[PDB]
Amino acid sequence: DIVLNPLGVPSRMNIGQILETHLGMAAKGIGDKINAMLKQQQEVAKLREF
Amino acid sequence: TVINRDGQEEKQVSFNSIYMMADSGARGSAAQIRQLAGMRGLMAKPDGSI
Amino acid sequence: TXXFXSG
Repeated sequence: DIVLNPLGVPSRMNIGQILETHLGMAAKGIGDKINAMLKQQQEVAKLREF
Repeated sequence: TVINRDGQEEKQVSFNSIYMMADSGARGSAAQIRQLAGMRGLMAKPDGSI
Repeated sequence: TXXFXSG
């Protein structure tokens, strides 16, 4: 969706946006994974997983 | 360390982004770089004493 | 710390 320049990071020294991004990557996946489970053969087993 | 044709290990400057930006003069200062890598340092008190 | 002994 967005392309941010990395040169804005090192001088400003605001690391958090990166971590937010990393976790945000992780989160982007897990919900998506859940979505897949939701798509087909949805069962409480998915709940076991969650 | 990167592999040389003969098979020997050569020592390159590295293309690490913090390092690359710093060395290129694109963005960053050594003092700032150490802020994410090396221990921060001493703070000033408000009186100016350390 | 950074700038101003802060940073």
